[PDB]
Amino acid sequence: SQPVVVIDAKDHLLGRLASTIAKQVLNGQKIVVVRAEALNISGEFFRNKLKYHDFLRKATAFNKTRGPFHFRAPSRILYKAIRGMVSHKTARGKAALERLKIFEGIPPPYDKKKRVVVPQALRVLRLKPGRKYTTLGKLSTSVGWKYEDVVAKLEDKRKVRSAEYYAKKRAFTKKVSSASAAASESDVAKQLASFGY
Amino acid sequence: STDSIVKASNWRLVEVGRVVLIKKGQSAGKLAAIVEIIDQKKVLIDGPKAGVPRQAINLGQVVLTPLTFALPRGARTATVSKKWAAAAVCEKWAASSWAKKIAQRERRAALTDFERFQVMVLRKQKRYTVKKALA
Amino acid sequence: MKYIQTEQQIEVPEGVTVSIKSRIVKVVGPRGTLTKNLKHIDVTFTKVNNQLIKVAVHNGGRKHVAALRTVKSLVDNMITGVTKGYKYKMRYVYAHFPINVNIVEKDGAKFIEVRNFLGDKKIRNVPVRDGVTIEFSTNVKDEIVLSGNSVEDVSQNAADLQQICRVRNKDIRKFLDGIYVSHKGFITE
Amino acid sequence: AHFKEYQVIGRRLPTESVPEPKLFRMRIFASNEVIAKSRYWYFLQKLHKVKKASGEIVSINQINEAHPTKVKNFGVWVRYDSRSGTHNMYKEIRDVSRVAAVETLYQDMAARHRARFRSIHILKVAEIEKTADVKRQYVKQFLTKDLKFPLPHRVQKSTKTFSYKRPSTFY
RNA sequence: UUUGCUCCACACAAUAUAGAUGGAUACGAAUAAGGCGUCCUUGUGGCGUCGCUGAACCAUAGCAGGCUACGAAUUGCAAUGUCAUUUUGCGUGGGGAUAAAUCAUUUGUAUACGACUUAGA
RNA sequence: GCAGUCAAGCGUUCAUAGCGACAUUGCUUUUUGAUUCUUCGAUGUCGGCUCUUCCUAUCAUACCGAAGCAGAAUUCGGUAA
RNA sequence: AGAACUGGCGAUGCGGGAUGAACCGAACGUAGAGUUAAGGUGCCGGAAUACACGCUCAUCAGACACCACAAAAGGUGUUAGUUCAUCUAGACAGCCGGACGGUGGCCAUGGAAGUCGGAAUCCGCUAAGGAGUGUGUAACAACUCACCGGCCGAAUGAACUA
RNA sequence: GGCCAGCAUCAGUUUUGGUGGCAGGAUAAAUCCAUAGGAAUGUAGCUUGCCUCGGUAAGUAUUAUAGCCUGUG
Repeated sequence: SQPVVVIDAKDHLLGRLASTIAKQVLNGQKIVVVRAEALNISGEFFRNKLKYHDFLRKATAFNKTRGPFHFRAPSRILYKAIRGMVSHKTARGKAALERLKIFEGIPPPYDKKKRVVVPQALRVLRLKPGRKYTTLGKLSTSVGWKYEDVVAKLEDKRKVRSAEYYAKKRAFTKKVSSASAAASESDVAKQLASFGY
Repeated sequence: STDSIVKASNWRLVEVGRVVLIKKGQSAGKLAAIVEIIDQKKVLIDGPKAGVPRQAINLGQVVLTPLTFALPRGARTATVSKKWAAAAVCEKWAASSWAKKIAQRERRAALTDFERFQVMVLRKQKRYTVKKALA
Repeated sequence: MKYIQTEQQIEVPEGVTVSIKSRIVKVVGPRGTLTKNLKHIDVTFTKVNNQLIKVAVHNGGRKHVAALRTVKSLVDNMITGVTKGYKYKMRYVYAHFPINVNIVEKDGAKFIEVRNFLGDKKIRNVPVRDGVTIEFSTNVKDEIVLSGNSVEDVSQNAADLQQICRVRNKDIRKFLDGIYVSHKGFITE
Repeated sequence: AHFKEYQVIGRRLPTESVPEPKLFRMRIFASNEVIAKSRYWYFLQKLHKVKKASGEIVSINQINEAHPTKVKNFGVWVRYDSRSGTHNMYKEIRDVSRVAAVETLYQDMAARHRARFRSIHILKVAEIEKTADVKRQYVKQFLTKDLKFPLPHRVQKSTKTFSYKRPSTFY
């Protein structure tokens, strides 16, 4: 219900996140995918790298600047898998694809704003333990993405700075959890435990 | 040799007499006891007091609670109603916060409108009496 | 089919601990500190004794028992590499050209280097791994020794010395040379 | 499939010469009383000289269970037509009733041998009375003394499509 | 010749809606494993509790919410009940800034023409 | 066209280091034979010069394996356009 | 290329088979509602990221009959099953001990006790060990081992089917 | 004095809920109660190596300081 939904994408399946985003962004929910380099995808590495070197081959053989534009970033791979699932040739598809932004890592527009997680698309809920997954960052670097070191440095420099925010918040939280847990014994709270809250 | 730190997980094992809870179906949300297993996926449940009959149900409908009480294999409804009351399971269950939270969650959707507004009045006093004291 | 449980157990000798959590197994024993990650096989360890430790897989479907037995024997070998170690004794064979193997202290590793192998003039380079202790034999002048803690290093280094001494486009059943592992003994026996 | 184990009695029509032909009995597994009779007249037609218009279905009776709250070690015998050559088989079920064992007979028979319901004859469904004669490993691994096992990876069912926190799967 | 032109103001009027009417409420990582709290011989620690739905958490008392410290009936049995927000013009008062490019002409490191490249108070 | 399946016998008594019959089975459109579906109010017809891209059933180059493989050249195949 | 019977297409739109003259459903005045047919319900795309039992992980998987192709033959890759079966009087294994003396039983002889080889075959000790299964010395040696025995107390070898 | 909306009582075609009455069935089967019989995936007591009071074991015994099934009412 929040108008800009920040879907975290650590260990989501690619197709199962693409479908539940392409249905949600067709109805107006401005969805921004964040950390789309940690996306996972079914099957092993040497099957999906083959299914991408079976896709780089397809190009217009009278002028190569016309046919399938093989975007090789792990943002734009999910973007291709969403462009397949909406009808981007129409105008409803264009005004629905404008409602979606896809990032690798976390840019500081979306630093301190809440990440939500799609439950029906998670790897830990949708694979069998024992099958082989594939990290999309591990795939795109093999197929020609030059931007792993920049995103890894720019992301863990964010994580080490975020941990001290969490250390401040965990100190602030037990102030309230010490004030109220020494003040919940009163009749103001016993008049509410008869009301459920 | 000095002590070894070996730990993986502390499961709630489906065993004989495991107090299990129906989560889906017509009689969902009332306690039951696993009498004996049948296959990998379906067990035989029998809960006398809570109202459920003696059935053979999937493990998909059921939810294993951590509290267990003893019984022999293949127990009938009479013997499990004896062991149930003698082990006092329906009293031991409500002491867990899971039952406390499930009763609170039952109560909140059972509130009427004036009982919601008195909550709205009473939630203007707790923080008003607490949040001045932290300075 | 689906199983319910099969189990193996690891039997620790005197002096060694096993500190395991989240499928990283560990040994701090009388000689070494072997940390070995196991982060892709969904095994479950549980301590029954200070002398032996249960390691059991549940149902799985018989593609898991082949994992449970090898993950038992992996920790068995990882323990016995610290209790008694491994010691591979390799030996030169040469028909006419006397082989020269020595070490060098390069700016990378301690690069063990072999030359004069069937009269070749390219001086070959082999790196050493970390725990692999390399030494010579001063009773027979044709024998070298690898030792250490982890089997996937102390045998892999003998593999790296026995891979590159490969005869190219001549008969292997006529020109039989190279260095060969003979005695896979232990470091205390 | 909600099966219902039926008991059917059939007889030839009474001839003026012999007005007492023998009543034949079958106890079959069928979904209702119509395919009950139509699977009766297909089984009896393989054995004796009678068609549907030459005999009368004397009696239909459902056979409710003798104890429907008891785990029984069923040993079912069966024959089935493959895509090349018909075969005899003997499976092992461990369900609670004869009505609910033949369903999971048909399900895993159609799963492991791809035989549909039109190719299978259920021969004999016998509750094995003890633990000695049963020799199927997928039951001898279930009947063990004081068996415990855990369910290691319990996934969560979901109701909404935006979980605000990372899921826990621990059971 | 502050006729010009832009920056702040609310002053008016007008303009486009991919569709705001309580709150996008921030650790990270593993899921056959974790979070939070206590204690210590600060650990892959001894101990306790917890998840089994965010159905949560915060705010919501007053002319869509006023004076002081009563006020809103008779928008008549429903008739959006407008308050959104990126733009722009015109007028008022308050500061600020004092240029470039193109053609023509020339050059040959360029050239079909356009273009590129230089030179000229 | 031979890519696969059974391979008498031969290569000095030495069945698949290889080859060669009896003969079974299924590819290929690149031949020709077949029918006559598309223009008989015309799709310009062979061959060469020129020029680009593609296929693999590899002639050479790369890396291997196995060869009654001393070397050397051969010969037998595998990945590979 | 030529007949037989029915239905169709020609003359015929509509919902389904991605589009397709013949297939599937159905035949049509204009309108509103409900219900379905055939077909489907991740998303494009109206509709269960519904339930239940199984099997597969393919370095060219597989997904709606007509249909837009797939064989003969092979793979302990997995799964279920059939029928003999050695064998708790310790099977096969896995580590370990013996393989003995009667007797070099006879021919090829330049040199062959079992062994470049050939016509060929009885007994003691027993717990068991073949004039003998190969390596070998020009020959005698020395191993191997089906045959038993020490340990094991677990069973399992074998062909075949879908 | 019309048109356009709202609500109520009707009528037709529906579509979606909660509850009751009656019958049929092995006059449902079950569970429940009573008796007999039996067995092990053996519940107490009893020989049995210290430990922790039968715990270790596997014999003994078939309802005892748990219970199970079969046959009947």
